[PDB]
Amino acid sequence: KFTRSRIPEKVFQASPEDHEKYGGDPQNPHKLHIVTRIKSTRRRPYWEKDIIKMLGLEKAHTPQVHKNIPSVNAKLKVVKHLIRIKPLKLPQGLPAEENMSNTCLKSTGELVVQWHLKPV
Amino acid sequence: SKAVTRHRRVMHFQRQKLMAVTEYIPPKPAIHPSCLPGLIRLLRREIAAVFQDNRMIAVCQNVALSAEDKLLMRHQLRKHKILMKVFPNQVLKPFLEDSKYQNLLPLFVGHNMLLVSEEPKVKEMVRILRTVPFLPLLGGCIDDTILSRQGFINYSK
Amino acid sequence: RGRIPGRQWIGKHRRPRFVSLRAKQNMIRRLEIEAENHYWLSMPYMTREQERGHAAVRRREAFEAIKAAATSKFPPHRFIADQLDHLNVTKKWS
Amino acid sequence: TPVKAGRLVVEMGGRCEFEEVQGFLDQVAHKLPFAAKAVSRGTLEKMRKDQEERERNNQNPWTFERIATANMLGIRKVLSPYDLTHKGKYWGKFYMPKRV
Amino acid sequence: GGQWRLQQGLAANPSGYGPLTELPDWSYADGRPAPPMKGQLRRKAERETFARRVVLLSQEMDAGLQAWQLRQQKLQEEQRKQENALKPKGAS
RNA sequence: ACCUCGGAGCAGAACCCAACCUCCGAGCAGUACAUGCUAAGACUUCACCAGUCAAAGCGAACCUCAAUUGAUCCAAUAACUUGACCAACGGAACAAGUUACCCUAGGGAUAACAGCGCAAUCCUAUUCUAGAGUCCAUAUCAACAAUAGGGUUUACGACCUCGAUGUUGGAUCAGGACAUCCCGAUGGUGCAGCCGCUAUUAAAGGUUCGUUUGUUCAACGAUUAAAGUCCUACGUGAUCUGAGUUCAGACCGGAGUAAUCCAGGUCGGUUUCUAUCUACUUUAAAUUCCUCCCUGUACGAAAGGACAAGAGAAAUAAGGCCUACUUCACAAAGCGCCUUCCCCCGUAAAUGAUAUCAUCUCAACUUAGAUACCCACACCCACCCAAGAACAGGGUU
RNA sequence: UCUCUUACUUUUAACCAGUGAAAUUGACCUGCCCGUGAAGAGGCGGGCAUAACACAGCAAGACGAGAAGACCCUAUGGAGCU
RNA sequence: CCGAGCCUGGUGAUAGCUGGUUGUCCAAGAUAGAAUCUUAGUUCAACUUUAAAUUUGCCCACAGAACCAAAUCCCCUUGUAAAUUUAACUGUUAGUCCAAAGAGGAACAGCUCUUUGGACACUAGGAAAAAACCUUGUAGAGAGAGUAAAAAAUUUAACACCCAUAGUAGGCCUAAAAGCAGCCACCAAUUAAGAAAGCGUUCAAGCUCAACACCCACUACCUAAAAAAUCCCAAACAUAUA
RNA sequence: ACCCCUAUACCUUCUGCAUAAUGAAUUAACUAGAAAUAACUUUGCAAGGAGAGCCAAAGCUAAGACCCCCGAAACCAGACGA
Ligand SMILES: C[NH+](C)c1cc(NC(=O)CNC(C)(C)C)c(O)c2c1C[C@H]1C[C@H]3[C@H]([NH+](C)C)C(O)=C(C(N)=O)C(=O)[C@@]3(O)C(O)=C1C2=O
Ligand SMILES: [Mg+2]
Ligand SMILES: [Mg+2]
Ligand SMILES: [Mg+2]
Ligand SMILES: [Mg+2]
Ligand SMILES: [Mg+2]
Ligand SMILES: [Mg+2]
Ligand SMILES: [Mg+2]
Ligand SMILES: [Mg+2]
Ligand SMILES: [Mg+2]
Ligand SMILES: [Mg+2]
Ligand SMILES: [Mg+2]
Ligand SMILES: [Mg+2]
Ligand SMILES: [Mg+2]
Ligand SMILES: [Mg+2]
Ligand SMILES: [Mg+2]
Ligand SMILES: [Mg+2]
Ligand SMILES: [Mg+2]
Ligand SMILES: [Mg+2]
Ligand SMILES: [Mg+2]
Ligand SMILES: [Mg+2]
Ligand SMILES: [Mg+2]
Ligand SMILES: [Mg+2]
Ligand SMILES: [Mg+2]
Ligand SMILES: [Mg+2]
Ligand SMILES: [Mg+2]
Ligand SMILES: [Mg+2]
Ligand SMILES: [Mg+2]
Ligand SMILES: [Mg+2]
Ligand SMILES: [Mg+2]
Ligand SMILES: [Mg+2]
Ligand SMILES: [Mg+2]
Ligand SMILES: [Mg+2]
Ligand SMILES: [Mg+2]
Ligand SMILES: [Mg+2]
Ligand SMILES: [Mg+2]
Ligand SMILES: [Mg+2]
Ligand SMILES: [Mg+2]
Ligand SMILES: [Mg+2]
Ligand SMILES: [Mg+2]
Ligand SMILES: [Mg+2]
Ligand SMILES: [Mg+2]
Ligand SMILES: [Mg+2]
Ligand SMILES: [Mg+2]
Ligand SMILES: [Mg+2]
Ligand SMILES: [Mg+2]
Ligand SMILES: [Mg+2]
Ligand SMILES: [Mg+2]
Ligand SMILES: [Mg+2]
Ligand SMILES: [Mg+2]
Ligand SMILES: [Mg+2]
Ligand SMILES: [Mg+2]
Ligand SMILES: [Mg+2]
Repeated sequence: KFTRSRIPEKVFQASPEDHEKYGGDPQNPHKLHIVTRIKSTRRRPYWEKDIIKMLGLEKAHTPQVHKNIPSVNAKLKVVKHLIRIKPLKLPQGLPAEENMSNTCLKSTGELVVQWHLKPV
Repeated sequence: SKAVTRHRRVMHFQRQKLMAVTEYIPPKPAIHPSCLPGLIRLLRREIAAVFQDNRMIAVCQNVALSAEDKLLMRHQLRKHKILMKVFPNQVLKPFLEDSKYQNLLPLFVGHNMLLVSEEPKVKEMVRILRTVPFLPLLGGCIDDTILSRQGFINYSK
Repeated sequence: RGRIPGRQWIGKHRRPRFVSLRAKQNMIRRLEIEAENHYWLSMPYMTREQERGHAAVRRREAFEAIKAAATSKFPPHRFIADQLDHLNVTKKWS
Repeated sequence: TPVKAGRLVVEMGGRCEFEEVQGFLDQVAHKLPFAAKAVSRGTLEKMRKDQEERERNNQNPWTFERIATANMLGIRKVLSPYDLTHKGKYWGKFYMPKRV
Repeated sequence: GGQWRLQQGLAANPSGYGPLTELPDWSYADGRPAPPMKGQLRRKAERETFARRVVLLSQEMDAGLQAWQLRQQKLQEEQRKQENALKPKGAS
């Protein structure tokens, strides 16, 4: 019979070769996740539809920021087949109140605080 | 249908795609390693015996000779006391090559036969040979001198 | 000449389907995406004990706002200007 | 009598070798209702270490076991719970020896 | 050419976040800037909303971490305050 | 056969969970006589009804069991209480058969025909080599078993159709497959010859007439070169038949109290359609037997007894035509006469490499290995015609 | 009757003139093969075919027309009979 | 149109059954079950709709749930925004395929019966047409763009050469069992041959295989079908940088 | 205008209809949702409301807003018919 899936804990135990392939640093983890929906909830269980609504990923290809906390990661682990998780990177730091109107997320996953629309 | 059928059941297409994607891929060598790069001691004692004893050694090509004929020829040479030693070439040739009567080397190809004896009773050997025309008396070497067939005949009369 | 018995893709005897290359390249692509998801969910910033209560005020206050709306339902005000304005459906020039 | 894949049906021994027994044992195996092969101790060990060598030598990043146990792409929606332990080598009563 | 554009960081759709979609379409011929376009106004509002969520989740987590710290130091304070109030006598 | 209640599995771990699913039981018994009274909080058989547990308190003392059951009204009784195998067990207070003499409303939600799915049954092929075949698995036949197909039967299912998809045989006209009955070509033989058996290839052509049965089939008579197996809505009833079968009448035996019935027999019993659309309505290469000769030759101990090559003589089919017969009579016909022309592939050999022999070769290679019809075209009013439904066509010197 | 059917006459028929119905009809610009599909296709897929339009003939199909199946099942629908 | 005439009336008989049911536009919305002369219906529940009131509802973590597998229950965080209750009702209560766990049947069915979950009775793209498989869902205009699913691959069977005398017709056993019907032993001579592995003899006799020699060297790919009925079925193509 | 590309009439019925399931030639006219108990909304007045009767521990008075059409075989009464 078709049920929910308990994913073994080993899958989320990462290897050093995994680190060099996807450069991320085990010490100093990244804080915020850019999650985008890249597959449908049709032809899928109702509980996976409920999690996509809870995570706010009802529209496909629209990026959402979430916390890299153990509770959110548990939900993203029931919908990991219908999404893409990238780390949110911050080159020039966190936006300020004088800078909140000139931000852009970019496909690299990098919230830049100064968008100018001018060649470098 | 039930999970266990008498026939191979048709899978779901996603399971088919899963099987195709998870097929086994063998390791491929880069430069193809195909393209990349006993009784002989006893027999050595016996050849050392036929060469460090009997003074007369005679090589004859081992012609087919049906059993009765092989046996009869042997009893006659036994009378004049001559031994019919049939020893393999793959042990015999390199021994000749390093034990110095190496001029018998281009002679021991094909089927061969050693007629040896301390007594050089070559005349009786000859009488026999000529009774059987299809036998050569290839050659040999008496008193450590390499001789041809005609030399054997000369040192016979 | 070749008819599949019954309906083609259901039943005991189906029309056989085979996997092309692009079908496999599509499945392989979705597999690499899911593996990168497995890694970025392998380094939790916080621990459960460290996040035990860090959002309680925001969540409680949001539910208090929802209660505020669902409690503040009531019929709208009525106006004598709205009632007396209907008299203008007979406003002639002269 | 129910027989599963990997069970010895008959065993023979004595002052004989595998060729001698292998002739009529392959005959009987062929007439058996499932797939069956005449095997020796050495050939059984060689088959098992060949399967282990193939599993270790596989150059495909994607295995049935990995995808199934991780529910990669939501594939448990087309799989069976017994496939988590069968690992794609068994499909009903049929064993597939070429799967790793 | 979506994968190539992603490899250069320039979105995947050329109608996404670049100058070709975000610069003004026109201006008055004398040179006055045109009023802002409606889609660009909606995009800037949504980008503000995203950035404001980035600041909040960071500062909610960055506040929860220090709260956990300031709780464990109090627990270790009430574990290190172990002075025996009266003095041992008896078989000593 | 079952219909209510309980335990176990299916239903492995909170609950729940179906089948004319697999098993086992119940329709009580025993004790007590506070088996009194009362009252928080709960459970609950997926609703309701009904069912279950219970602290504290008053009063005393100092229930086992799994199911072991039955509502309302009404009846009985002074009262407390007590009444259904109401077992179709949520129970109508009390009502059976039969209908082909039948009727109505519906149903392809559901059977009979046909189609479709399926292949248990049925049929075929291969693999395996026990066994039979004097000996010898493999000339021939073949067990236990395995692998595949086929879709002719009997079934199973209930998916189209019950505001109709008419039926068994037969007639007529047949289209197709080949798993070949005959005619062709070939390989094996437990092939001397004549006959056979068996396998490969072949679907151009052909595949009889009768007695009985309604009959498919079957038996029998006489033939034949042979008297194929199937599919086609068990091909084909707006082409036919109606013996059977399938309404109303009747008889025999049987069943039933009878009405009436029998998956038994028997006699009788209305077969409509003026064609709108689709499609179709003249596409010249024939097969087979027999006789003589080869020849009493080959072959064979004999008895028996060929194949080629050659000549004729028919039969059928296709096309045509009246000279004479015959039906007849300016003509149409057959019972009469005339004509009728290619191959066909399974294999068997030579040379010769891979693999310096050999080897027919998914090696390069060599050999066995159509013509004829038709064909010009505003003389046309009209007349004639061997031309013709009309129209067209031929002739009119 | 049939082997085995042929000939002629009359009716019908066809053409001309007069008169002039009926069932039927969602709309049709209404082809063949294989496949598909509510499981048997003019209309769907792949192929093929294909200027237009009368008259005569035919009955393979339009699950052809007719008759809200006579058979079977159902209905807390009828009726006759015992 | 007599299994019971016809006409009028009661009569607008009754019909859990078929058929029918008339302007525009938006929105929410798919069915666990129990009773029932009931299963072609109804009533209650559930689900669905509207309006009100209030506070939590879903997802979830340690701890926790019995003796004789996948999972669930419970559940704070957290991510979210729903839930319960009150009032008022209708309609649905004749279900199909796919994946999975089972059951019945033939480990038959487009078969039947449950359960968990899809999808369909809603849109669009794909899988030839196409319900139920895959991609994808919230609607308009555009002669812009990036994508999603998405196109079947396979072709098989050559295998040596050369040689062979003999203790004995080992014994027993037998009519005879001579390497070879069966039994016991399995030595032994030659450079090198089993008291013989297969074949063949009534038994004999025979010819192969294992052994000599010989020599380049055992060359050694370890695999395997075919059938039906109107007419095969896209046309084609091995070689220009994913 | 055609040619090119795309596109399986409608209604009913159903698990599911291009269906070869139902109905329909077409035009014009005719031809099918009736009301209570409550609830809700909006006025009036308010411990009372209503033009006797009745309700009332915020009610009472008034209004608005919701419940189809055709069809049997039958049964009975009285006449009319040999
Ligand atoms: C055609 N015939 C053989 C027939 C057959 C059946 N049915 C069967 O026998 C069963 N057939 C099945 C099983 C359904 C395939 C039949 O059922 C009938 C009939 C005949 C009819 C005659 C009817 C007729 N009317 C309607 C024109 C008539 O004039 C009379 C009459 N007596 O006046 C009838 O009897 C008649 O109505 C009638 O009863 C018939 C059938 O019942
Ligand atoms: Mg089909
Ligand atoms: Mg087998
Ligand atoms: Mg309850
Ligand atoms: Mg107590
Ligand atoms: Mg009952
Ligand atoms: Mg009951
Ligand atoms: Mg009768
Ligand atoms: Mg049906
Ligand atoms: Mg049938
Ligand atoms: Mg035998
Ligand atoms: Mg069946
Ligand atoms: Mg059914
Ligand atoms: Mg019918
Ligand atoms: Mg009809
Ligand atoms: Mg054939
Ligand atoms: Mg028929
Ligand atoms: Mg017909
Ligand atoms: Mg007729
Ligand atoms: Mg009748
Ligand atoms: Mg009569
Ligand atoms: Mg037509
Ligand atoms: Mg002749
Ligand atoms: Mg040669
Ligand atoms: Mg006229
Ligand atoms: Mg009609
Ligand atoms: Mg369709
Ligand atoms: Mg068709
Ligand atoms: Mg049609
Ligand atoms: Mg016509
Ligand atoms: Mg009809
Ligand atoms: Mg009817
Ligand atoms: Mg009727
Ligand atoms: Mg009823
Ligand atoms: Mg009744
Ligand atoms: Mg009645
Ligand atoms: Mg009358
Ligand atoms: Mg009525
Ligand atoms: Mg909606
Ligand atoms: Mg009852
Ligand atoms: Mg009932
Ligand atoms: Mg009913
Ligand atoms: Mg959208
Ligand atoms: Mg309508
Ligand atoms: Mg139906
Ligand atoms: Mg149909
Ligand atoms: Mg229709
Ligand atoms: Mg239909
Ligand atoms: Mg009909
Ligand atoms: Mg109907
Ligand atoms: Mg009108
Ligand atoms: Mg009555
Ligand atoms: Mg009278």
